[PDB]
Amino acid sequence: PKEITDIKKFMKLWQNKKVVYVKTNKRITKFKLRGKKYLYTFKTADPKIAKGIKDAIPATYSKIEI
Amino acid sequence: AKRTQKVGITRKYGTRYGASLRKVVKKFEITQHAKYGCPFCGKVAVKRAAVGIWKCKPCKKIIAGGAWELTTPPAVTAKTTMNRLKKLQEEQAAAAALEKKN
Amino acid sequence: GRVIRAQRKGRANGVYKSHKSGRIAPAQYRVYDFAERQGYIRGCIRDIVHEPGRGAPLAEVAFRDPYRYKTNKEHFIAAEGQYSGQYVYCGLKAQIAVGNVLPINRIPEGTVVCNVEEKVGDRGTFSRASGCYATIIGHSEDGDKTRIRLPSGARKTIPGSCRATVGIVAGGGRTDKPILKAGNQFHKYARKRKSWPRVRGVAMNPVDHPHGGGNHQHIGHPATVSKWASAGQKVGLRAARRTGLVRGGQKEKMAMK
Amino acid sequence: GANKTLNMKKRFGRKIKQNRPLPNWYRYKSDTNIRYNSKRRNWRRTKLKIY
Amino acid sequence: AQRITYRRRCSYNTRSNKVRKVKTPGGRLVAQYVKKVVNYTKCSEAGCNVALNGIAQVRPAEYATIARSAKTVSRVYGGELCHTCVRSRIIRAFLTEEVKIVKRKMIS
RNA sequence: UAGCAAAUAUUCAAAUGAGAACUUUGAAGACCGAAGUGGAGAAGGGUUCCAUGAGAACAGCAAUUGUUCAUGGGUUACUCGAUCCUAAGACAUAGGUUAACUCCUUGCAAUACAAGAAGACAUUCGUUUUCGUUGUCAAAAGGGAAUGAGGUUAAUAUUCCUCAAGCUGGACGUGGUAUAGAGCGGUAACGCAAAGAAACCCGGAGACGUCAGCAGGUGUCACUGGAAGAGUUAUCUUUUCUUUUUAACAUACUAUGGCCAUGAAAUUGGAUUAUCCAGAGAUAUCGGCUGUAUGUAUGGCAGAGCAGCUCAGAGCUGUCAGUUGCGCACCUGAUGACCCUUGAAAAUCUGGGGGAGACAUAAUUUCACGCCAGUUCGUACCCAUAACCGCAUCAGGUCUCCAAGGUUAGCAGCCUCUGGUCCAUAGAACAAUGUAGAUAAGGGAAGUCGGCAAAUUGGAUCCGUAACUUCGGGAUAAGGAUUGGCUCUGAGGAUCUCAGAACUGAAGCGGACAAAGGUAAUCCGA
Ligand SMILES: [Mg+2]
Ligand SMILES: [Mg+2]
Ligand SMILES: [Mg+2]
Ligand SMILES: [Mg+2]
Ligand SMILES: [Mg+2]
Ligand SMILES: [Mg+2]
Ligand SMILES: [Mg+2]
Ligand SMILES: [Mg+2]
Ligand SMILES: [Mg+2]
Ligand SMILES: [Mg+2]
Ligand SMILES: [Mg+2]
Ligand SMILES: [Mg+2]
Ligand SMILES: [Mg+2]
Ligand SMILES: [Mg+2]
Ligand SMILES: [Mg+2]
Ligand SMILES: [Mg+2]
Ligand SMILES: [Mg+2]
Ligand SMILES: [Mg+2]
Ligand SMILES: [Mg+2]
Ligand SMILES: [Mg+2]
Ligand SMILES: [Mg+2]
Ligand SMILES: [Mg+2]
Ligand SMILES: [Mg+2]
Ligand SMILES: [Mg+2]
Ligand SMILES: [Mg+2]
Ligand SMILES: [Mg+2]
Ligand SMILES: [Mg+2]
Ligand SMILES: [Mg+2]
Ligand SMILES: [Mg+2]
Ligand SMILES: [Mg+2]
Ligand SMILES: [Mg+2]
Ligand SMILES: [Mg+2]
Ligand SMILES: [Mg+2]
Ligand SMILES: [Mg+2]
Ligand SMILES: [Mg+2]
Ligand SMILES: [Mg+2]
Ligand SMILES: [Mg+2]
Ligand SMILES: [Mg+2]
Ligand SMILES: [Mg+2]
Ligand SMILES: [Mg+2]
Ligand SMILES: [Mg+2]
Ligand SMILES: [Mg+2]
Ligand SMILES: [Mg+2]
Ligand SMILES: [Zn+2]
Ligand SMILES: [Zn+2]
Repeated sequence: PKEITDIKKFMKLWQNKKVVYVKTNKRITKFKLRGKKYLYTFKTADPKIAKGIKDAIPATYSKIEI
Repeated sequence: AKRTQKVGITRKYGTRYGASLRKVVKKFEITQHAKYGCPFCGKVAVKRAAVGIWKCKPCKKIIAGGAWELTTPPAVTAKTTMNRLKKLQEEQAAAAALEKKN
Repeated sequence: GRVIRAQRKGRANGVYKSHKSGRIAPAQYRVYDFAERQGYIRGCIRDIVHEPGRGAPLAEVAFRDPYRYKTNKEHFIAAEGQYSGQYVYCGLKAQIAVGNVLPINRIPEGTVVCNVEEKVGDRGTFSRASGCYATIIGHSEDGDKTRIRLPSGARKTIPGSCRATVGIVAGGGRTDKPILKAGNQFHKYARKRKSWPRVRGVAMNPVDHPHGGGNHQHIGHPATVSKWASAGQKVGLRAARRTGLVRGGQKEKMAMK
Repeated sequence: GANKTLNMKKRFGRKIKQNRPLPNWYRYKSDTNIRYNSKRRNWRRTKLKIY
Repeated sequence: AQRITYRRRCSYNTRSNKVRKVKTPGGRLVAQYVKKVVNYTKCSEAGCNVALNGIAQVRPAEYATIARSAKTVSRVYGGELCHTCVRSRIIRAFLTEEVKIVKRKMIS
């Protein structure tokens, strides 16, 4: 499992059978890409990055929420 | 503090074996556990590693020594005399080879 | 009608079989290269180590092979004073220095030597023991004979062309420190064929040994046994010319001279 | 124990099968004297040879 | 107090058989098999025995898994020798050839 | 009839059954007391494992019960082990010996020797090229490519399920490094996803003893505030117990040492508990580089696990923040001491020196991301006061790992928590004799071949301590005192030891446990 700090690489990865898993925690939110040998997590604190990334969900990738 | 009068390192043997035997031994033991001056780096760091084998920790040289000593008197003697005989060999042959010119 | 220990030492399946697992290599000389007969080859002491059965240290010597790219490692006998990383010279022209190897005929009378050769190209025979040296007595004019004086002190005539190491075998003196404990004796003999401990032939019953007498513990038969004594017969001091300790009439060694 | 050869496994299997009781319907045959299987064996009282 | 169980069918305590106690998300204390430590990489010259810098100390296998970096250094003998030995080598070679030529001209 | 008496223990109610001291649930009382009567292995056993059922026999009383009988069912692996490697060793082949059988040699490989391997084109041969003396077996603790947590079965699981990883061998795809010869930065240690190659020669790891102390980490144990639950509540107790967890693996940082600068040290300094280091360059710089995590943070990850509370399978709440230890077990790091001891090897992974060849529409390259595969065998269960060996369900014997609290020098003994267990035929009487356990007024070996047996002594602190001697010793010599409780006082340290004083008891206090009786001679053997 790898995690990503900078949204850019994350977006290069979800731009590269693709599905995206978003999960809510009290203080934080996480976005999760499945790829052959790695599970990519992306965490953010503030709601701005949050909504912005929710926007970022493309038609190619389907969004699952737990 | 002076901890022993006669015995020294021999005290490990405690009361065993008889005096004279561990006299002989006091001698030898103190020989083998002594630090020696290294010919090469000139430190007195040379210690014995194995029976015939001595090392200088700092300069990393290993030399073939005697059993309880670094330097065996009869070996020093053989060096001294090897040299002296070198001198005589060369002086002789080299000198009388001038007689061969006749 | 039992078999003494005396006899049991020649069995090769037996219990007395050397413990060889520690042996590093045989300690011998270089092969007899052309280089050695007509010139000199030089090598390094990569190290001088301890072989578990040996009193004398062994020298590990790098040589460059004359005929190929390979680097040749060899194990020589430590000449006292040899240093790790030393240059060692072997051959005809090699000069006289501690640990170099020349023919004896080139070594000056009165010089001290190691690891001499009985037949030319032994890769060594005489004076290999720790601290041992052989003494150079004389040369024939021809150059083909040399009188050596062996550690035992017997004089021997060796073809002069034979290989010798200048100097004395290393690690001398060990024989002088008394061994106090039995355990020491034990570990020591652990690395060689077992000689230890030694049970006196009298302790044993007549079945285990000619000696063990019986009710008293004596030999009861002359313990000087003749050279031709059969396998199980040969027990005491064999073929002995003298027996006792010479005290008092020691002037005889001198007056008899 | 745990560790076994094939050979072993197979042999053990064999003796395991051979250790069944005479099937209750064999005793009803016309030509048989056999009430029971005389060759049955119990691991505790008798041991096999496998090494 | 939690107690453990070997997981390997080797119950004997051998340098290769070592175990470490790990605490799981389950709340269990589980034996996990710990690997063996290896000796650091030393310069190969005679009597030198220096610890090489900038090379990874890794169990022999993982050496196929690492990046070229850890396998090496940038000197003339990067992997095999330390700087001191390199240096002394350079110097020695140069000066030795110098003496060689000198002997050559003195012969001619 | 002898006899069924070692290993402290059982008791009550219900249920089931023809029948219960001996089965199942519950309620009590005790034991093993983490050197276990606990949790798992190796050897050995081989189905003894699981479920259902049960007449006889067997389970030396009994049985509704079973290690017994009958019937069915259980042992899933790229990452565990075998398989590979080498060892002590051993055996072929070749050669030799024998009437013959047999026997002798062989890794430092031969008492042998016209014995091999590789490459390429060919792709069969053949052709061709290169280098070459010649085998195999022996380790389920040695070496040894990579996996973890959670969940599941009546019985298997690092194997199955779910989720998350790594390894080796394939084969291309897409991006990207490098070159008209073959990365770039730093003075230097060295650095950075990547940066051409054959023969050949050398390396590193693998790869290693025993002991002693120091330092750190993991696990455990202890303590602190918060929250949920539980025990106690006549009295007292802001109480007593419980949960409060984080796998392999990914990225970044720190980590006992070693290096590189700059500068050189005498009124020598530096430094460890100990050693030890320095002009062969110490100490010291807002200096720098590098190596090892069973460390920290984040990812994994909370969605799992754990603890509570609801609803009639769905639901909700919390799982938080600290401190210390010469504590303990293990591991690691830096050392030290020791040897007439000096502590495997090979397979395997990898690096260096060298630059013969190969190649323009080209050639070759230890970067990413994607595609494919991982075969064969062992995986049940016992490992013992009932699954082994002792003709047995025998008080014997049989190789390992994990270990809690209190007292304490202590892994001793004694008592406890987790987990396990009460199984050893039972009832009643209470004579002699016995087996084991204790205590005897006055005397004190008079007993007896003999102080046999018993008794005395015993910890710690303070006193005091001979002859003899190989000067090490003798030595706890001999001997003399003290020891509880309670209330105070002082001293040693960081950003738990030691000593004083006073008071108080049937003058008791190492209160159990634990724990030497001395002395003087003679003989042997050091
Ligand atoms: Mg995967
Ligand atoms: Mg004194
Ligand atoms: Mg044989
Ligand atoms: Mg002597
Ligand atoms: Mg006889
Ligand atoms: Mg008699
Ligand atoms: Mg006598
Ligand atoms: Mg006698
Ligand atoms: Mg078995
Ligand atoms: Mg049996
Ligand atoms: Mg039997
Ligand atoms: Mg009886
Ligand atoms: Mg029991
Ligand atoms: Mg058990
Ligand atoms: Mg069990
Ligand atoms: Mg062998
Ligand atoms: Mg053989
Ligand atoms: Mg492995
Ligand atoms: Mg799996
Ligand atoms: Mg691959
Ligand atoms: Mg060591
Ligand atoms: Mg609390
Ligand atoms: Mg540092
Ligand atoms: Mg939850
Ligand atoms: Mg500690
Ligand atoms: Mg232990
Ligand atoms: Mg060593
Ligand atoms: Mg290169
Ligand atoms: Mg038994
Ligand atoms: Mg009774
Ligand atoms: Mg009395
Ligand atoms: Mg009296
Ligand atoms: Mg009295
Ligand atoms: Mg007595
Ligand atoms: Mg004293
Ligand atoms: Mg006293
Ligand atoms: Mg006395
Ligand atoms: Mg008091
Ligand atoms: Mg006081
Ligand atoms: Mg008082
Ligand atoms: Mg008392
Ligand atoms: Mg007495
Ligand atoms: Mg005695
Ligand atoms: Zn030196
Ligand atoms: Zn070096």
